[PDB]
Order: sequence, then structure tokens, then C-alpha cells
Amino acid sequence: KRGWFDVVDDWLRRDRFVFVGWSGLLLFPTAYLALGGWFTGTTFVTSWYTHGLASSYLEGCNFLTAAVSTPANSMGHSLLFLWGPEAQGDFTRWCQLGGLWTFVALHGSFSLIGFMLRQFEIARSVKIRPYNAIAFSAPISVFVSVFLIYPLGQSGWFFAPSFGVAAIFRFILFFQGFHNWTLNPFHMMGVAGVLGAALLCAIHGATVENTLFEDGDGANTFRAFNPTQAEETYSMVTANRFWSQIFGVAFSNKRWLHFFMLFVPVTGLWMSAIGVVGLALNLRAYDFVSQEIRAAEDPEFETFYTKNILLNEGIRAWMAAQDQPHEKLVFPEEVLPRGNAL
Amino acid sequence: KIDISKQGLNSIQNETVKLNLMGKSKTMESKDWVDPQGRKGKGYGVYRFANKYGANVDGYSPIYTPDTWSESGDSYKLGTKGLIAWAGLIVVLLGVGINLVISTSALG
Amino acid sequence: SGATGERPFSDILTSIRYWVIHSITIPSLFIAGWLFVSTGLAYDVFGSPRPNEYFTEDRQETPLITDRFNALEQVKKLSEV
Amino acid sequence: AATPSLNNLIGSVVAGGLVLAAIAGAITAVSNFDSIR
Amino acid sequence: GLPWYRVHTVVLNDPGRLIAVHLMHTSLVSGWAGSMAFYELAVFDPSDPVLNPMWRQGMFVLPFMTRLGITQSWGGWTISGETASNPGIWSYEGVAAAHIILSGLLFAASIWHWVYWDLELFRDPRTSNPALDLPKIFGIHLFLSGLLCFGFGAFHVTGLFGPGIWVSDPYGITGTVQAVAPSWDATGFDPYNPGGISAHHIAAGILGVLAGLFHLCVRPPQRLYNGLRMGNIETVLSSSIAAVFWAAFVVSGTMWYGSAATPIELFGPTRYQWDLGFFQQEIERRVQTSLAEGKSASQAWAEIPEKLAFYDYIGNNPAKGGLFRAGAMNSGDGIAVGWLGHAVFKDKQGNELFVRRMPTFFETFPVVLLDKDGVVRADVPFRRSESKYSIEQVGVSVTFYGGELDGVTFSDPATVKKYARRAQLGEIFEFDRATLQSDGVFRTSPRGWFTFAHLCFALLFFFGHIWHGARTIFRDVFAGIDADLDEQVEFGAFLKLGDTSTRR
Amino acid sequence: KSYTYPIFTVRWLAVHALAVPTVFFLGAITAMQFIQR
Amino acid sequence: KLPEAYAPFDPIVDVLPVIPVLFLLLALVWQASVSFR
Amino acid sequence: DNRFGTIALLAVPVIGWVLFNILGPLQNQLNAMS
Amino acid sequence: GTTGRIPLWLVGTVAGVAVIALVGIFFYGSYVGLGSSL
Amino acid sequence: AYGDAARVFAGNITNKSGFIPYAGEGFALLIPSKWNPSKEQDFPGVVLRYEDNGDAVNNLVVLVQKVGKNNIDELGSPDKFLQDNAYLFGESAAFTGETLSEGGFLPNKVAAASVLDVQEATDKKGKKYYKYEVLTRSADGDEGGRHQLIAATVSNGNLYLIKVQCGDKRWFKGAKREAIGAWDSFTV
Ligand code: CLA
Ligand code: CLA
Ligand code: CLA
Ligand SMILES: CCCCCCCCCCCCCCCC(=O)OC[C@H](COP(=O)(O)OC[C@@H](O)CO)OC(=O)CCCCCCCCCCCCCCC
Ligand SMILES: CC1=C(/C=C/C(C)=C/C=C/C(C)=C/C=C/C=C(C)/C=C/C=C(C)/C=C/C2=C(C)CCCC2(C)C)C(C)(C)CCC1
Ligand SMILES: [Fe+2]
Repeated sequence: KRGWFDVVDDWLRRDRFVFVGWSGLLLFPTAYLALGGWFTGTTFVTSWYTHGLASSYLEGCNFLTAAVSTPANSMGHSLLFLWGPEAQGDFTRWCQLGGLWTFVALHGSFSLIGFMLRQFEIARSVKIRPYNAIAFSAPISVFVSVFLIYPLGQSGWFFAPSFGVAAIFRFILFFQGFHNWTLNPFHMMGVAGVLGAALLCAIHGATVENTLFEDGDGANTFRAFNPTQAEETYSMVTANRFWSQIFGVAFSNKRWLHFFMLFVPVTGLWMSAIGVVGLALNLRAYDFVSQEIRAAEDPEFETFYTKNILLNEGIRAWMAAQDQPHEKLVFPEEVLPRGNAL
Repeated sequence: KIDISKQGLNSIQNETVKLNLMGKSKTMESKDWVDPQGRKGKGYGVYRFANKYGANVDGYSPIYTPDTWSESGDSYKLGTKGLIAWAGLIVVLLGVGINLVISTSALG
Repeated sequence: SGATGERPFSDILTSIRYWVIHSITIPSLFIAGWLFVSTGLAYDVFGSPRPNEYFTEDRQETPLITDRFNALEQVKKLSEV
Repeated sequence: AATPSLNNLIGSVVAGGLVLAAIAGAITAVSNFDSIR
Repeated sequence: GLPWYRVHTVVLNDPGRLIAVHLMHTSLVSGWAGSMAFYELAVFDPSDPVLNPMWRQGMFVLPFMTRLGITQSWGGWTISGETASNPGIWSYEGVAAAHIILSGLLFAASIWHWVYWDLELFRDPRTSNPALDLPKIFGIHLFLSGLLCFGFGAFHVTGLFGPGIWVSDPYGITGTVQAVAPSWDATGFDPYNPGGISAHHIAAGILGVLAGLFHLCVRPPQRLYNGLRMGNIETVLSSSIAAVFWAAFVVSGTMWYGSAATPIELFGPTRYQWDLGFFQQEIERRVQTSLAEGKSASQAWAEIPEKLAFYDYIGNNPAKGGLFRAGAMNSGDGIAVGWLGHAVFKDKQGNELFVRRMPTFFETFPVVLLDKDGVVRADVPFRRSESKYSIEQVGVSVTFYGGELDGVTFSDPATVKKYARRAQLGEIFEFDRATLQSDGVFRTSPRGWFTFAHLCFALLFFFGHIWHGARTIFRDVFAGIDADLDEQVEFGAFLKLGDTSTRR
Repeated sequence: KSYTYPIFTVRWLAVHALAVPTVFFLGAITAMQFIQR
Repeated sequence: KLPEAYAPFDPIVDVLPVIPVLFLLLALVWQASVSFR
Repeated sequence: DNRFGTIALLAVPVIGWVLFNILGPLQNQLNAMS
Repeated sequence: GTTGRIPLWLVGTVAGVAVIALVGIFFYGSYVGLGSSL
Repeated sequence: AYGDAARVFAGNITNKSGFIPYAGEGFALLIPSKWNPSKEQDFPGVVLRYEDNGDAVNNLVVLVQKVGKNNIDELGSPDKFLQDNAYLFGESAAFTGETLSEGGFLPNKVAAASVLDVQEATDKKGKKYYKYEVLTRSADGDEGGRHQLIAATVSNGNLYLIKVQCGDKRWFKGAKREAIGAWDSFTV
């Protein structure tokens, strides 16, 4: 006698092998298409007419160099639907126009929403706190700023990161040469977050494993544990005294330690996301003007910053001709900045 | 507490595999047992808090429980009739598959 | 622990019926993938150039899409063999 | 004065509804066919 | 003890002091607006509206006052450059003073609504506990929003009773505050049609009033009330934070891409006008038409407005600045003094060369001169050892048409290189780098700064939606989870997750 | 004592939604290894 | 190359050096056969 | 033309074989839940 | 019918060999045909 | 749909010669496979330019200029012809200062072209070719110098001149084959 919502809710939230839930209605369709779009694009779809490159296994690329490349810059920020004014219903021409990138980017962005809603959905059902969903906001902020916000501030989707291994590497090296992204204080906070989180993961895992209580007679200490055991498996007091005498400071609160393990990585990605938002507008921390004034006036003042500035000039000049074919940059070799010999 | 008899490991053919999947070792429970490295045991088994909780993590959540398997899976229902048809179908499809691969290639 | 009502994978992957059924289904999907490429259908469906189709007598350089609302017409001319 | 781009936008909205209707229809059918209690 | 990040949660269930706390932010925000306007008026130079506009002086709130109709100052000057005619109360100084006076009044009201928190108004008549009927309050405060939205578009923007809004010509040459008429057809949804603004705020105002009436009369569904936790005020915070970051993304997009609500005469050009050659195409078109009238190239270029040429300078591009290159665009490349005229580069044989303009993506860009068909003909070589295109061996000369250097021609390679470097930046202007000691590095306009600020706020406020949104739904487990939960969390114990009545 | 399980379930669709296309793609990529320029 | 007398046996030599890495896998499959006892 | 046909024709022996081995127990599942 | 079960370790071994064979073919194709620089 | 099948189990590469025959107006040559056409026009009369995909230093250019004579000898001796066309190797006109610190170069000079081979071959048809091999070095030391291969001939009052240049670093690494192969394929 239950209504549609109740009868459907019963089926969606059934405790099966792979939980579906209400958010699965949004996650699984979009996530499958984003996965399928990437695998299809890296296997058969070319980037010959968008970037002048081969980016599929069928064209001869391998896992490292295959990618689902962005549309041509002339497309601007066109959403590039299968039915849009570009590639009007023609599937094969849609693939040749780079429309598969916006397909993966859009259905992929809604999959991230669906997965984060899934974390809320399951946590409410299991009756626990929603801190895993809050932790997942950081990867979403990275995806939203890097794959959506940054190209939207630039000329078009062409400058978004293409979905591939080497394509991401080109995107990375583009940011050094054109944005000096290493010098940005927001990637610096992002690096500290990621490196700090990797440190915490390793240091906490090792500390627990080396302060374990003897709860068995076997050398294999993995078996001497029960998920329902009330006693702690490792000595926090020994762990605390160890790091107090080795490092000078140690965690004394188990709850604080695990929250810190969550705060460092999330805060890092969020800070890094702010910096990429700034690069979307070319609002970059490219240079220190005081040193540039000093260097120009004094031809003997050199720092590692000025050396990097010259490296960026080399990256921009030797990469623009092929990385930006829409600009039609024909640079004669004499005009390219080149050092002695080499 | 946990009952090891209702964990689905009761039909393991090998006793050692049955004990390993149960997280139990009668050999290590004795106080005169000696490690391969020469260390003598302290009287605990694989897990000291067992009995208090009923079992270790191995017995708490096994990943290989043949008791819960379907009995229909122990035998192929079609029997020799199906296998002969399966064997014949394999040969026919293998020949077609090879011919299709050869025909649709620049070979020769 | 416990189980969610599905048949254990170990049971299915050890049963004779599964291998009798998947000794044809999995091989057939592989051969279909092989024929999808060998018959040239992969090139035609997704438009990737054949190894002898990247350049033409008219165009000896990389293509460039320089139009948005006429991109469908333009990419046809660039892809013309 | 409906341009062909406008027609496809309307067609996409209708197609989106059909996809949603197909999803809801399948879920409601299975939910009713496979009901608890 | 209460953590430092939960201190302002004491007014969570105190409607009297929640108003007082919200009156204090309101007092500060209006206090900032008044303070910011007075500062800007103390630094703004209105002498040169064409070559020293507002957007080149780092003015942030001045364009927003000008956008709605404030154009005159008590000092006697007008933003257009004409002389003031009885400015009245609503000047730049008057509006600044009004936001300041309002700040003091809201400060006083905040003290009152804080001391007298225990009002019978905030008491539930059924339980006598402090409560707010949020579904009804929303209807009240939405009806006011619809009413105020309608009046702004029907009287203020429309011009029936009000000044109108700033409307500019497509190329930002001639822009004034005009009364715009609503455009009710499809062109009302053109972002660059100012008539859509009046039509929107009228129609959305009408629907806002009617929605306010509905949300004032019809009680929320029971199922929706529990699902959205409408009895919890933190639900309103989650949805408001969601709505405000939606609006921040939209308002950043229309600022970066341009619209009728962000005129380039007030906020500066957009980066896409330089990329797409929006101003350069117009300048060449006007020169070409004058050449069609049999006018000399020297006199055809002299006809080009200096304001139009100034837009064709890459230093006015909002995508050429830096995150920490603080200050006004005048502080970066100097104060524009005058146009030097169009520089046409000629080969020794007489063929005309064009300097490849610098794309926005490049901090530095090689200077290369192209002919009509796009072939490289000359450039400044980096390797001056076996060069084949150096302007010395091509004999490139530069002649200026219009502007200050009209008629003057340079042939020595040093000056030709100097102006070739200037030519890739667009039009060539003379800048004064002595008054403010400009460094020489470009800066972003208020268009760039507004976009960056409200994009960063929009991204940070998404986390606010998630956090405050997860707080209201998961309020019962904020201090921790229940002790005994294992039976419910078991895999396969129940057919439906959580539901204990669906035991397998 | 006796366990009878359903053959086709949500898990079945998930396994085949990913396995079927993968085996096809693996066959296609294997065919590409023998293509000569 | 090998001496001419050993030429027919060249293909066997071409696969010999990979045998030692097979012993690592042989130990793994040996442990799998005994159910990793 | 018929390139997609040929490939799709591989399904006819495949589906027939799977049905030859799963139809029975599939009906058992259908009846149990219906 | 025919009673019996395929041993799990045998399934892993054959599947493991097939995966290794598939990877080897991919590495073989890295040196021949398309993408080999030859 | 083209309908052509993939070259699975082909066994033969379409073109493994490393060169792609090119036919122009009154001339022909074998362009290296890896080189891409270039829109750059370094000199007057350029009708063809291909640069290497890897390094832009390795390029070939074919010039057709209206000399008006009928034989290459009518343009002078092989030594005289090369001196009259020294603009092909570039110029130092941009650098006009004086210097004494360029090791291995004459005073106030930063570049130097060293002529290694000056031969005067004749075509199988009979057309005489003035072939030249010159290594140009610079104070920058770029590529360790550049090898310039020049073959010129006068046909129909036109001077057909091919210039294949290759950086020294690429020359002794294997690019010599492509350069010499293209330089010895130029026929007018
Ligand atoms: C829940 C699953 C889901 C979701 C969220 C999306 C979401 C999206 N898809 Mg996708 N798609 C899906 C499933 C899904 N898809 C499936 C199952 C398939 C088949 C395999 C596809 C195949 C597909 C293709 C081929 C493409 C997309 C595209 C898109 C993007 C834009 C298309 C769009 O929404 O325009 C339309 C907007 C709407 C339909 C809004 C819907 C609002 C409701 C339904 C209105 C109700 C209509 C009803 C009749 C009332 C009438 C109102 C009246 C005023 C007319 C978008 C982000 C395009 C893309 O990738 O961009 C590059 C594209 O080309 N999808
Ligand atoms: C009588 C009251 C009053 C008046 C006439 C003004 C007038 C003005 N203010 Mg001020 N202000 C006021 C009160 C007032 N203010 C108060 C109480 C505060 C404290 C919060 C402020 C804080 C403030 C600041 C910080 C600033 C101003 C500024 C300005 C000037 C430009 C306004 C503008 O263009 O922004 C545009 C206004 C908007 C874009 C409002 C957008 C409305 C949003 C999008 C609502 C949408 C959601 C809505 C609920 C949808 C539902 C309804 C719908 C369904 C119908 C202008 C002269 C600016 C200035 O120039 O500095 C001097 C400036 O920066 N004011
Ligand atoms: C959305 C808010 C907003 C926006 C868009 C702007 C925009 C602008 N303001 Mg401004 N302003 C604001 C709020 C805002 N303001 C507020 C709230 C105040 C009160 C403090 C001021 C007070 C103010 C003054 C006094 C001046 C401006 C000026 C300007 C203009 C120059 C921009 C600039 O150089 O900033 C530069 C920004 C930076 C250099 C860094 C941005 C902040 C970073 C990214 C955050 C990093 C965290 C923090 C800095 C870490 C601190 C470390 C510690 C060592 C300091 C510009 C158009 C200047 C102007 O042009 O005069 C007309 C001017 O002098 N503003
Ligand atoms: C013998 C050689 C010593 C090696 C050097 C060790 C350096 C010690 C550095 C610790 C100082 C930081 C104090 C943290 C503040 C503090 O003392 O908190 C003390 C805190 C103890 O927390 P509790 O467990 O007591 O928490 C209980 C609750 O009340 C929490 O609020 O310890 C930690 O949080 C562990 C993290 C230590 C890791 C610190 C991060 C690395 C330091 C970064 C230094 C920056 C570089 C500066 C260069 C200029
Ligand atoms: C009482 C009263 C009075 C007076 C009043 C007044 C005097 C008012 C004003 C007040 C004021 C005068 C206010 C102001 C305020 C300010 C503000 C509120 C600001 C703040 C800032 C901020 C918040 C920022 C932050 C940041 C930075 C620093 C950096 C970057 C980033 C950012 C931007 C974020 C009167 C006479 C009327 C009478 C009646 C009574
Ligand atoms: Fe832990």
C-alpha cells in the first residue's frame, strides 16, 4: 500500500553487493559514460583534426601517449553537444571535432556529484558522520577548477587538460612555461598538503605497526586482531613517548591525529584549487618585479629565480608553434631564444 | 561473540586450510610450542582475545566459505551431453574465428 | 561479515557451467573486437585517419579547424580522401 | 522563426525527459516486481 | 570549552541575537561601502575620462555607482567630463555619506536588538520556546525581494521614476546613463542587450511577489519538511550559501565575458576583445571607409578617436596582470598621455609589414613582421650571427599616421626595433612613468580583480554548502555515533540498509 | 542447508557492464598490434 | 653467433634466460596449489 | 554495409549456447521472485 | 551430470598466464607496426 | 565510410626508403620522410622549403631566380658563383660591433663559412651542376656548426638552387644520410 517513493526507496537502498541508492541514478549512468568515453576516445578517436596529433591506440599511441584531446580553439567554450550547431548529429564528425572531451568532462563532472551524494546517502543510512563526503570536496574542487574553471577563463576548451597521461604532462609543462605555476604560493600550499599527507600516511601506518600489542604467539601479527575487539591494538602511550623523544612533539589524542590526517590533504588541494582559479584569468604569480628591476639595471645580479624566468621563455617559444596551432606561429629559428651551443 | 561453526568453513577438505581460514592453531596454543626462529610461545593461540570474542578477524569475516556455495554448482546439469555439444561447438567456432581473422587481414 | 544474497564468486568461477558458457562468450567478444578493427570498421565509425590518410595531395600539413558554426563542413573537407 | 539549433535544443530537452522517464519506469517496475515484505 | 571555530554558534537558537549579529555584518558592509567610496574619491582623477578612465585608476566601487546612475560629484565634476549641474544629494560623495550614516544606524539597532533579545515575538505560542517559522518567514522576505526586484526594473532601470542605467555603444566610445525600455521578445535574453535587464527585473519581480504569496499561504509538505529539516535554521544557511555561490559564479562569468551590466567604459575591456580583434577590426574598418572617400592615410588615421585606439592596447587587457602586481593599471605601465598614431612598417621595396600582435598567453613574445599573406619577412633575431630576417638587412622603416608622431618616419634600426616592440602590444601610446614611478609590468583592471575575488569566494562557498549542508542533515550524530551500531551495519543482516524491519 | 541463488542480479549487470566492453576492447587493441604502416 | 654445429638449437637459447624469473612464478603457483597453507 | 552485420552474427551462436545452459535455472529464478 | 569443480588455483594460473600473454603482445606491438618509430 | 580494411598482418611498409619523391616546376628531388613543409621564405625566389620535424636547423630550400643566362658557367667559375651567393649562409648585419674574444674567428667577426668541397658535376642529360659543401660556424657554437650542401644549375634562363643545411650535432648522429640523399636527388 506504500506510495511510489517508498516502494522505489526500498529497492534503491536495498543492501546488495553494490549499493545503488538514489544517488546511483545519477552516478552510475554518468560514471559509466565518462569511463566509456575515455576508453573509447583513447582507443579509436583521433586528435588529428583538433590538435594535429595522434592520440589513440588505433593510430599507434600507447597507454602513455593516448588521450581524449580537447576541441580546437576555434570552438571556444562550446559545450559541443552531439546535436549542437557544431557536428549537428553526425557522430563520427562529433568525435573528430573533439566533442568526446566535453562528453567526458561533463558526464564526468556529474559523476563526481553523484559519488559525493553517494557518500552522503550511505553515511545517513549507516548512521555515521559525513566526513568522507567532506573529504571528497577537495578532489572535486581540483577537478572543477582545473577542468572547468581554468579553460572557461582562457580562450576555450583547447587549453583545458586533455584526458591522458602525456596530455596531462603537457598541461603541467605548459603551466610552468606560461604561468610559472611552481612559483605560485597556492601550488606551494598544495604541495605541502600532498607531501605532508603522504608523510602522515607513512608515519602513522608505520607507528601503528611498530607499537602493536602482543595479542598472539605467531610472528604474523596480522592475524592477532578482531574488528569487534574493545581493547586498542597498539600502544598510543609508547607511540607518544617514541615520537616525543625522537621528534620533540607527538600526538597524544587519537581523535586529533585522524582529523589532522584528513585536514592536511583536503586543505592542500583546496588551496591549490584557488591558485588555478587565479591562473584562469592569467592572474599569476609569475615574477618578482623588484628583482626584475634590479636584474635589468644590474647585469651582474643573478638568482635562481631569474634563471627560471629564462627557462620559461625557452618553454614558451619552442612550444607555442605546435602546442598552439591556431595561432599559426611561424617562428624562424633565428628568433627563438637559444643559449650558447646546445 | 562469534560462532565458528556458523561461519561457513565447516566443509573444508584440508584440516590445515580449515584451521587457517578459522584463524585457529592447536599447535600454537601449547606452551611448549617453538617458533621456526626458536622463540617459544606465551600460551596464546593465533589470537589471545579469542574465546572472549569467539574468533579472530580470520574467522570473523571469511572470504572463502564453501558452505554457502550452491549445491547445483557442484556438477554440470547437462552432463556428458552438454560437454560433447560444448566440445563440438568449440571446434566449429574456432574454425570460423580463425577463418574470419585470416580473411579480414592483409595476410597473403 | 555475512553476505548480501548474491552467489559467491568463488562458487561461480569454480563451477563447470560458468566455464562452459564463458569458454565461448569471452572468446567471441575478443574476436568481435578483432574484427571491428581488421575490417576497417573502427576507422569508419570514429573517423580516425588510416595510416595513409593523414595527408592528401591538397593538404600536406596538419589540419586546422578555423570555424565554429561551419566546423561540420570544414572537418569534412579536411577529412576528404 | 525556429532555427535548426533551437529545434535540437527542444529535441534534447524531450530526449532528456525520455531518458529520465525510461530510468524512472525501469526502477518503478523492478521495485514493484521485487518488493520487500 | 567551546572550540574557537564554533564561537558564533551561540546565536544559532537565539532569534533576537541572530538579528543583532546579522545587523552588525550589515553595518560593516555598508560601512565598508561608504569608506571605500570616500577613499576612491580622494584618489580618483576625473580630468581625463578618455585616456585615464576609472578602470585604469583601480577604482572598484566607483564603476558600480556609475553603472546605476551616479555621475556627478559635489566637487562640480561629472564622470563624462562635462560640468556638474546642481548635483543634489545623490552624488558620489552623497552616496558615500549615505552608506556611512546607514552603517551607524544599523550599528545602533544591532545594540538594541542584542540587549533586548527576549522578545515575545521570537517565542513559539504553543511551547513558549524560542523558534522561527522559517517557511512563513521565507514567504515574507521573498515577497519583499520580489517587490524590490520589480520596482528596480520598473521605476529605476526603466526610467519611469529613476535615472536608468549606464548604456554604452558597442565600442565603448559614447556611453551615458539612459532609461532603457524592457525588451520582451527573445532579444531580452541576449546578455549584451540592456533592455533585457529591465524586462528581467520586472518579470522576476512579478513572479517573486506571487511566489512570496504562495510561500506565505501554503504550508510545506510533511515529507518535504522532514527531508529538508525545515525546522532547523542551519538548513536555510546551507541553501542560502548554495544560492549565493551559484550567483557568484554567474556574476563572475558575466564580468569576465562582458554583458550589458558590465560596460567596458566602466570596468575596462575584456580579454576576449583583444583575442578576437574586436577593436582592431573596427579601427581598420573606419580607416578603410575613410580611404574609400579618397582621404589620405595620414588624415584617415587622424579621424580615429583616441578612446577607440586606447582599447586596442594589450595593456588594457585584463588577462595580462599578476596576482601580486598590486595597484592601478596606471601604476604598471604609466599614465597614458597621448596616442602616437598608427605605425605602418614598410619593407625597403615598399611592401607593408605587420607586426604579429602578442597573444594574451605570452609574458614575452618574439617580434616578427608579416606581410599581407602572412609570410614572415623581417624580425628582431635572437641569434645575430647568421640572420636572414634582421630589419637591418631588410631595410624596415616605420611611419606614423595620426596621433602625435603623424608624418614622422624612422629608418634607423634601433628606433624601428623600439617601435616594433611597441607595435606587438597593439596601438602605441605615450605613457608617463614618472608621477607614480611605474614599474613597467601590466596590471589587471577592476574586471579582472572582481572576477578573481568572486570566483575564489564562489569556490570557497561551495565547501560552505557541503559543510553547513552536512551539519543540518547529520545533526543527530554531530557529537559522535551511537555506541551499539554493529548489528545494523552488518552486511546482509537486513534487506534494506538501515531499516531494522527488513531482516533477512 | 541448501542455498539457491539468482543468476541475474544488479551485481551481474555491473560485472558485465565493465567486463563485456573490456574484452571487446582488448580484442580490438590486440588486433591493432599487427597493423603495419 | 653460435658455432655452425649448434645453429639448429639457436631458438632454444633465445628463450633460456627467462627461465629464472619463471621460478618466482613457479613458487607462487605452487603455493596456490596448496591453498597458501 | 555488412561489416557490422558479420560481427553481430557472432552473437547468434553465443546467445543460443548461453540459453542452452542458463534458460532452465533462469526460469527457476523468475518463478521464485514472481 | 558430470560432477566436479575447476580448482580455483588452476583458474588463477590460466587467467594469470592469459594476462601475462596479453601484456606481452602489447609490448611486442610496441616494437613493430604502428607506434614503433620504424 | 571509406570501407577499406586495416593492414593487419601486412608484412610490408609502404615507404621505408626514408625519402618521399617530390616533383616541382622543372625540378625534382627526394625529400626526407620525416621533414615537414614550411611556409618560411628565407630568400628571394623560394619555391619549396621543408624542415625537419625534430630540429628546425635541418631544412632544405629550393630557389628559382631569373638569372637570364643558359649555363651555370655563364654565372662565373664555381668559386666566383659561391662568393656571389654568400647571402645564402646568412649575414651578421645585425651585429655591427667590434670584438676580439671570439675564439677561432677573425677579428670583429662572429661567423665564418668554411668551404670543404667545390665540385662541378654534370647531369646524365648534360646540365652542369655546381655542387658545394660548406660548414658554417658561429661564435654561439650552435649545433656545433651547420653543414650546407648547395647544388645549382641554370635552365630556361632560371637559376635552380637547392640548399640543404644540417646541424653538425644531427649530421654525425645520422641526419647526414637524409641531407646528402636529398642534395644528390636534386635534378632540373
Ligand atoms: C542521469 C544520467 C545523465 C545525465 C545527468 C546526463 C547529463 C548530460 N549529458 Mg548524457 N547521456 C545519458 C545520461 C545522462 N546524461 C545516457 C544514458 C546516454 C545514452 C548513452 C547519454 C548520452 C549523451 C550524449 C550523446 C550527450 C549527452 C550530453 C549530456 C550533457 C548535456 C546534455 C543535456 O543535458 O542537455 C539537455 C538538458 C535537459 C534534458 C534538462 C532536463 C530537464 C527535464 C528532463 C525537463 C523535462 C522535459 C519535459 C518534456 C518537460 C517539458 C518542458 C517544456 C518547457 C519543454 C549533460 C551534462 C551531451 C554532451 O555530452 O555534451 C558534450 C551529449 O552529446 N548525453
Ligand atoms: C536604501 C538602501 C540602499 C541603497 C539605495 C543602496 C545603493 C547602492 N549601494 Mg548599498 N548597501 C545597503 C543599502 C543600500 N544601498 C546596505 C543595507 C548595505 C549593507 C549590506 C549595503 C552595502 C553596499 C556595498 C558593499 C556596496 C553598495 C553599493 C551601492 C551602490 C551600487 C549598488 C549596485 O550597483 O550593486 C548591485 C546590487 C545587486 C547586484 C543586488 C543583486 C541582488 C541579488 C542577485 C539577489 C538575488 C537573489 C534573490 C533573493 C532572488 C529571489 C527574488 C526573486 C525571485 C524576485 C548604490 C548606489 C556598492 C558601491 O558602489 O559602493 C559604494 C557596494 O559595493 N552597498
Ligand atoms: C571582492 C573584493 C575586492 C575587490 C575585487 C577589490 C579590488 C581592488 N581593490 Mg580593494 N579592498 C577590498 C576589497 C576588494 N578590492 C576590501 C575589503 C578592502 C578593505 C581592506 C579594500 C581596500 C582597498 C584599498 C586601500 C585599495 C584597494 C585597491 C583595489 C584595486 C587594486 C586591486 C589590488 O591591487 O589588490 C591586490 C591584491 C593582492 C596584492 C593580493 C590579493 C590577496 C591574496 C590573493 C590573498 C592571500 C592571503 C593573504 C594575502 C596572506 C597574507 C600574508 C601576509 C604576509 C600579508 C582593485 C580593483 C587599491 C586601488 O587600486 O586603489 C584605487 C587600493 O589602494 N582596495
Ligand atoms: C632531536 C631533533 C629534533 C628534530 C626537529 C623536530 C622539529 C619539531 C617541530 C614541531 C614544531 C611544530 C609544533 C606543532 C604544534 C604542536 O606542538 O602541537 C602539538 C601536537 C600535540 O597534539 P595533541 O595530540 O596533544 O592534541 C590534543 C588536542 O588538544 C589537539 O588540539 O603535536 C602534533 O600535533 C603532532 C604534529 C607535529 C608535526 C609538526 C609539523 C612540522 C613542523 C613544521 C615546522 C615548519 C618549518 C619551520 C622552518 C622555519
Ligand atoms: C555610530 C553612529 C555614527 C557613525 C557611524 C560610522 C563612523 C560608521 C562607519 C563605520 C566604518 C568606517 C566601517 C568600515 C568597515 C571596514 C570593513 C568592514 C573592511 C574589512 C576588510 C576586510 C573584511 C578584508 C579582508 C581581506 C584583506 C585584508 C586581504 C585580501 C582578502 C580580503 C579582501 C578578504 C553616525 C555618525 C552615523 C551617527 C549615528 C551613530
Ligand atoms: Fe589509525
